[PDB]
Amino acid sequence: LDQLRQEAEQLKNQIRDARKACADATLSQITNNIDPVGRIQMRTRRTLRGHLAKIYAMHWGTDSRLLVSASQDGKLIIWDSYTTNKVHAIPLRSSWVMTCAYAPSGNYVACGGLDNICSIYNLKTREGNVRVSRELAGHTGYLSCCRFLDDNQIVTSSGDTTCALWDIETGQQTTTFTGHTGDVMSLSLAPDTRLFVSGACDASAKLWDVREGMCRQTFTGHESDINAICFFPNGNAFATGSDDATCRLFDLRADQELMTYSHDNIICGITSVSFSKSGRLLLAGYDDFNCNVWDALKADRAGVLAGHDNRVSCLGVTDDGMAVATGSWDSFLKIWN
Amino acid sequence: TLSAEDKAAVERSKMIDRNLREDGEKAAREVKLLLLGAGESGKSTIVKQMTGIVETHFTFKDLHFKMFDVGAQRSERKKWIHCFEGVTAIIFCVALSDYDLVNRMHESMKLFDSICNNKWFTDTSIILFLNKKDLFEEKIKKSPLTICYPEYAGSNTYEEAAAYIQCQFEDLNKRKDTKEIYTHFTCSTDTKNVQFVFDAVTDVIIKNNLKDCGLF
Amino acid sequence: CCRIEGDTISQVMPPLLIVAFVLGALGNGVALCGFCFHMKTWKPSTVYLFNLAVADFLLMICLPFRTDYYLRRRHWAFGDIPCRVGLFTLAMNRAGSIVFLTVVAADRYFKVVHPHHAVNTISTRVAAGIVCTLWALVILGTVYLLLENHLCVQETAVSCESFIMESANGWHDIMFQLEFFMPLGIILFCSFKIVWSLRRRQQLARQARMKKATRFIMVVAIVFITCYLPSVSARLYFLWTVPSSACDPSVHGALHITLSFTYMNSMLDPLVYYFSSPS
Amino acid sequence: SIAQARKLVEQLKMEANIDRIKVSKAAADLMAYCEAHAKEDPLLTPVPASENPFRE
Amino acid sequence: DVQLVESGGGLVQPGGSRKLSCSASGFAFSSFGMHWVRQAPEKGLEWVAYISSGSGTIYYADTVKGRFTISRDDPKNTLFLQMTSLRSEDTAMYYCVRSIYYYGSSPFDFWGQGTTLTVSSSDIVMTQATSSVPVTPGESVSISCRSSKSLLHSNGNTYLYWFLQRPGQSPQLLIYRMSNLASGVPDRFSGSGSGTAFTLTISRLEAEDVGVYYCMQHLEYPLTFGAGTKLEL
Repeated sequence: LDQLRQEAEQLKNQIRDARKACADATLSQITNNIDPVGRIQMRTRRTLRGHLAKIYAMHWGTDSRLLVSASQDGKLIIWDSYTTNKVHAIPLRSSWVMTCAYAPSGNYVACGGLDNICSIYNLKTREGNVRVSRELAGHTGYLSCCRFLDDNQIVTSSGDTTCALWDIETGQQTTTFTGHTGDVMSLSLAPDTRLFVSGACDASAKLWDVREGMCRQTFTGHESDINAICFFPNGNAFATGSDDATCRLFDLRADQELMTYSHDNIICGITSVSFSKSGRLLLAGYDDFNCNVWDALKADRAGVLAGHDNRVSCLGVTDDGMAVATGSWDSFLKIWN
Repeated sequence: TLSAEDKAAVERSKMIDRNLREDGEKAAREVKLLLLGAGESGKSTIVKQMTGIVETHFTFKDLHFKMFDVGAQRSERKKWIHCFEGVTAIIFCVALSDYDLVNRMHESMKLFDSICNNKWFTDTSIILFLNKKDLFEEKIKKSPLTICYPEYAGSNTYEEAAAYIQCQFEDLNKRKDTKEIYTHFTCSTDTKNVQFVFDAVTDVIIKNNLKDCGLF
Repeated sequence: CCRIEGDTISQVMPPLLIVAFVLGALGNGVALCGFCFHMKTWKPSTVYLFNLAVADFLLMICLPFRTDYYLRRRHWAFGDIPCRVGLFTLAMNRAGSIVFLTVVAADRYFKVVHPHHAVNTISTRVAAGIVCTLWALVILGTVYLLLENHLCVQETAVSCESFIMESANGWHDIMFQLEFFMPLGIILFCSFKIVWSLRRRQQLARQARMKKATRFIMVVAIVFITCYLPSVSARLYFLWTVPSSACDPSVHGALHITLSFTYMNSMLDPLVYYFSSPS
Repeated sequence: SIAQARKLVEQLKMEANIDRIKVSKAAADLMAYCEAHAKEDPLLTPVPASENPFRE
Repeated sequence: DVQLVESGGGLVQPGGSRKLSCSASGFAFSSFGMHWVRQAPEKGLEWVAYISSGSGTIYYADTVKGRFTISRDDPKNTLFLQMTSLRSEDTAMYYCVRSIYYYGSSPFDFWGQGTTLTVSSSDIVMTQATSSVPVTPGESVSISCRSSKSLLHSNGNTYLYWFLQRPGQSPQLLIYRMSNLASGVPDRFSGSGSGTAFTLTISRLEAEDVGVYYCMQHLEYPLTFGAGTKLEL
């Protein structure tokens, strides 16, 4: 009621005043001395031409050689990027898929979509074929992004404003986080696999804590739903790409927005965001049929990766950084370098 | 310049590619109908003849149909609506008799205007199903439509009311050339509903076929 | 064997041949570039249009040499092994452009009048196989004038023109007849069926896109008939006048120009087929 | 009910009582880390094709 | 679980046409590459034939090329081997090796039980040096295998395998591609080496490890097995 919203409001603008006071200068002023990275040239080293429909997501294996891509035709394909081979072809139960994952050990891959079920597939089996190991249910909304903490714990973000941390062995949620007021559409874990962040549809990104479950910090400043989020390799920062043709990088410790990556020519939204090995280059896959590599410290476009026929809906960078993969709404993948 | 294991792996990849191509060709013959509605419009009545998205499979006249009912996917519709871009047709069901109050014709109009005038479904022909004919007939026999339609100048008989509903809902659209909207009164207890759906699917299939040949 | 071919042929035909050469070469090269570099995911009828363009470009590849043939006072100037090659590739132009035209018309009929039939659902590989079959068939049919030396020279003005230009055998006359006629019936039947089926779909016929499509369907048959009729009519006149036919300084000189349209069809076809498609 | 407001303000002022640092020093730390690790980044500085796995 | 049972053995006169059949159950037989390995009684192993998945590739050993026929029956999960014009040297016990080829896969992971047959009266040469090395439990032993051609392919992986045959039954895979450990084997075994030099080290040996050891190549067909190093005590 009135008094409750009253102290909520006074605490909120006290928080914003504290954030403003703790700010003295943006990093553009201090880092203007450093040189720009210069032009970046990208050549399509390989092309992967197996799918038949739209491509929604893919993940890079820890070996930085195998990647698994999910497409609307209900087929999970595990590629060998070095030779463009097809290690496996997994026929999904429900052809509607909106996310994919690859376990760090390489044993399991995860798939999920409009069925609100995050199924787990087992790769290395004595029988020689790929079969489901555990089908997780309990979500009242569509799955958005599921990621593997390790071989036994998987954290998934759904569309019912809830992010959940599952448990493969038992099969039920060990902890459920719920602070958002809109659909949660993307997920990303810190390099230490202790903290993770989620991008909701209410222009707010929250930082969670997997140990007990509670929102450590709330980050806002966008003007539309956030479609993808990704951690800085340092683990003390992250970048968000919303639907208003902007990409912003936040600081976990400072608890404040830092940079805005926007240009007049681009008006389409952002579908995926990922960094490089050193984090110098911020890659974002727009809907204008191409990506755009952004200099993460000078907020200047360092090049364009334009080779696709439809909207780019996914992106990924290997652990060693030797290659970057994109998958657009045409049934293609490209391994740039 | 490939070792034995590399050649065997390439052979396995080619076999997988052949299987994928065969399955994709088989699935290309499928017809995908997206089913929508107001919830209590009577989609159960439509789906009778044959925790998330429910897929219904049925075959008529040597043709396989794959109808999807979004149903309990109560979330931001615009975020997952694009997954259905490229469906053969869209079935919209609205209850004629549900004009009493809590008015629902206005909610159905809002849903229809939001769905038809969507950037994704620009060319996908929308089929409109009007059901509960007897209940609506009894209701108009009792009370007129001025409760829902203050700007009504017509007869207090079911045929003119149904015609008004049909022309209004057809006028709800904007792109009258790039999109085709069908209509049918589906309260008859026969197979006419599936025949009408088949005819609409045949028309749209001919339309897609005319694109590949370049005759457009 | 009459050697004087006549007059006012060189001052007339080579201009049309040159104009057709330029127009064709440009349009057919455009079409091929558009097919190969754009509009990916090869599907049925894409193979057929691409292959019709391929045959038409095969005709263009040898058209000029032929022109000069009479361009220089109608006098030939090469060794026959190539004359043989030139007349072979001309006879491959014919009865291979017609074969592909008939195939395209039948494909449209099957894809508009029987949409549910599995024939329209065939894969690209099978269609390519059918294409190769037809190609081999026409090549086999046309090899006969390749494996021969047909020059009734009898003059300084060495002759190469081999339209039989006199009485013919089965392999020579009758085929030319069957080739011009049977495809005409196939195309007319398929076009009429397509127009009727699309017209009796009143719901779909109110967008004027069907009107444009049926107009193109009609104009394809119209241009085919108006482009191929004169040559066959002139050949029939020559055949039914042989007992009373001299060199005919009129019929000779008229049939060549009428056939010139048989070549100009190649130039004009891509501007119809590709440009019709919005892609 | 009214418990939603209680939960909201509870989470909000649990989040409020945390340490803040200078933004300039955080930016300096970020740029220092990026400069330090720039050498091991094959994407930023192109690698010769001799040992590049995607040289084909 | 995974099972491989073969039958068709016995006694036959030379010049016969006996057929050998192997039946499998417990795995997706349609996506596996089949092999055949024979063993003369007081000898080592040697390849016989191989048919890939889908029956698309069929090879043979030069000793029996043209006289032996390989065939698989996917719907019935059965593997057939047709023999013609048997010679007196063909007296050996035959196995039904399985293998599946993809990136990171481990071929020759399982070996069939084996059936015996008796008849009345450019390749890479592998040398295993010693043939019998007495060992004692609690020690660390090393087994050396040598090859003629370089086994390090251009891809960076050296194609060579190891095999242990305990006295009495079929052998089992130990190490594939000279460094990776087979599934289910104890951590005790470990292998390394270089081109044309290969050593398998068994630290802290105990019982259950007695038997013969076989080193095998896979770089080009035909495959050739080593002479064998035999352990006891």
